[PDB]
Amino acid sequence: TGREILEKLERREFTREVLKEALSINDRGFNEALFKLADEIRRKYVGDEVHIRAIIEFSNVCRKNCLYCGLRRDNKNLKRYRMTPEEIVERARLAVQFGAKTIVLQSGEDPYYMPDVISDIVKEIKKMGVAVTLSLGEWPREYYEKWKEAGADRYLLRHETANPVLHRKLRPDTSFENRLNCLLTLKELGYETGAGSMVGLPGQTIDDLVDDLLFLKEHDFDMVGIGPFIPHPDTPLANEKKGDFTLTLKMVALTRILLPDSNIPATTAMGTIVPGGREITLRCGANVIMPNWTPSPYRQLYQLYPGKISVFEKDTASIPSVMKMIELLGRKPGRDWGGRKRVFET
Ligand SMILES: C[C@H](CCC(=O)NCCC[N+](C)(C)CCCS(=O)(=O)[O-])[C@H]1CC[C@H]2[C@@H]3[C@H](O)C[C@@H]4C[C@H](O)CC[C@]4(C)[C@H]3C[C@H](O)[C@]12C
Ligand SMILES: C[C@H](CCC(=O)NCCC[N+](C)(C)CCCS(=O)(=O)[O-])[C@H]1CC[C@H]2[C@@H]3[C@H](O)C[C@@H]4C[C@H](O)CC[C@]4(C)[C@H]3C[C@H](O)[C@]12C
Ligand SMILES: Nc1ncnc2c1ncn2[C@@H]1O[C@H](CSCC[C@H](N)C(=O)O)[C@@H](O)[C@H]1O
Ligand SMILES: CC1(C)S[C@](C)(C(=O)O)N[C@@H]1C(=O)O
Ligand SMILES: [Cl-]
Ligand SMILES: [Se]
Repeated sequence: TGREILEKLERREFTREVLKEALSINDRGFNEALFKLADEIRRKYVGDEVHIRAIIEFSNVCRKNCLYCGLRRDNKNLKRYRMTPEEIVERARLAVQFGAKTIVLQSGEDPYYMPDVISDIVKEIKKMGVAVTLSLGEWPREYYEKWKEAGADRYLLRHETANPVLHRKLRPDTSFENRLNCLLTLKELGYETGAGSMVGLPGQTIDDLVDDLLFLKEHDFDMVGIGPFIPHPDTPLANEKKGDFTLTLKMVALTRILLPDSNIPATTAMGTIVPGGREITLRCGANVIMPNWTPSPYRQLYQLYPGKISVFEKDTASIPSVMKMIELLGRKPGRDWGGRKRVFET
């Protein structure tokens, strides 16, 4: 019964069977109660502030060939671009002028910048008195150390899938063991570390999703980014099914219940599969939003998946838009950098 599962969730009995049953039950009443629980846990632990992370997708060059990704190296039907360091720093300054208190630098795994151009950019942005988050993929420990010395605060590296067999198949350049090692290194070096996963990957099962939740709980990540898999037409997975919004929303809600003091975004992928999907997610456990701050003409070239929102409006629309969103949700903008505020418990 759904009631018994909520009760166990409420009492923090986070066993594999409780999580599987939560993900397996499709009853509307159960789902709504689950979302309300997550919403309330969010409010009690991390409050009503929604933290804004302005993302600059500074290069769509990638050396890897992940099967799901539109930036995979085998995709010749994409115009590749690189922003200059000056462009990236000045675009970050514009976001800070617009009120962003974290700048996210995201790219394909593009060797050109690595490690020293990144270090130089990070130092320049840190002079602006904001947090800097990097999401550059897998690199040597030395690179991650140089970027931490340069001033980077956080690093996003979704674990993608905690099933090693499926991980290797979908990411043939690498492995779950390497992904995990990178995440452990980043934690050791003192980054706030973000993990997370896609929901609805071809071949991924409900038990796989459970394992993603247990993985997250085990490592106590500061941030958890979750969204659906969205097939991209220029990839091997073009004809596979998109991930289900509701199932993905349940993964966000359970992540909040399991990691009550974590930072959890309402991802752009949630708002791509369903109109208004970010706003729903912010009411089901999420507390972070990541407006796209990539300038034209590059913005439209950063297509990890199609339909990726926020492309036809002026490239300065997204920060204002998310501030309006936060108000109409009855929430507040973050006042500080929105680092994790751990609540130590039993
Ligand atoms: C807005 C709609 C429809 C509400 C509605 O239209 N219900 C009929 C009228 C109710 N009113 C009280 C306005 C008047 C009643 C007098 S009347 O004369 O109209 O019958 C309601 C119906 C189900 C609600 C979601 C679920 O909970 C799950 C979840 C819980 C979180 O915590 C917050 C997020 C989320 C997604 C909820 C959001 C929102 O809240 C929903 C969509
Ligand atoms: C960038 C330009 C020119 C002046 C400038 O370069 N301004 C730097 C401000 C730096 N900060 C954001 C750190 C100030 C924080 C002050 S505060 O008192 O908010 O703490 C200034 C002039 C008017 C400013 C907008 C309006 O105001 C309305 C609105 C307020 C929200 O709030 C943030 C978003 C928004 C759209 C603003 C963005 C930006 O800012 C604008 C465009
Ligand atoms: N087709 C697709 N559908 C939904 N999410 C996708 C996707 N392709 C990629 N992503 C997501 O995009 C995220 C950032 S990719 C850019 C950063 C870095 N190259 C990296 O791989 O970490 C990935 O972690 C993955 O979860
Ligand atoms: C490119 C991503 C999948 S990674 C990020 C920023 C996150 O979850 O941290 N959300 C993005 C999106 O949903 O488009
Ligand atoms: Cl961040
Ligand atoms: Se690493």
